[PDB]
Amino acid sequence: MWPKRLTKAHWFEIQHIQPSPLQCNRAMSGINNYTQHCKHQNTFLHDSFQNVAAVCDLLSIVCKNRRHNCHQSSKPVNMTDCRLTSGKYPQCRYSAAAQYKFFIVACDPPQKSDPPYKLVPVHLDSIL
Ligand SMILES: [Cl-]
Ligand SMILES: [Cl-]
Ligand SMILES: [Cl-]
Ligand SMILES: [K+]
Ligand code: NA
Ligand code: NA
Ligand code: NA
Repeated sequence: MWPKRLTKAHWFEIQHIQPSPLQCNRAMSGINNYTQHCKHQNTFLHDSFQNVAAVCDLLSIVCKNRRHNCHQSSKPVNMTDCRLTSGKYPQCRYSAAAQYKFFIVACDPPQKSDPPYKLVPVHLDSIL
């Protein structure tokens, strides 16, 4: 699901693009303010948007949802895994775990208001 007045690609950026790494409790409010609920888990990718978008041009592989719009990053990236440890919104508190892993993104053509790449990331399908 995504906030219905946004596109999937915009929500993907909100949730997962974080080249400037942040503390989980601070960063997670940007996500949770949209839903008024504490998300249980979220991965922040510490790479620039354009480096994530470039992954969309690599070999297409099957996603968990069995679409064929997934792509494996060419390199591992730094990430932060934020996991909910206590609270109901707005008092959401998280633990953080540092990771350095490959990721698999799903991409689709942009929808109205997205930047005019051929393909934009829409889901973080998995990490490796
Ligand atoms: Cl969309
Ligand atoms: Cl997303
Ligand atoms: Cl979907
Ligand atoms: K859309
Ligand atoms: Na969907
Ligand atoms: Na929604
Ligand atoms: Na999305």
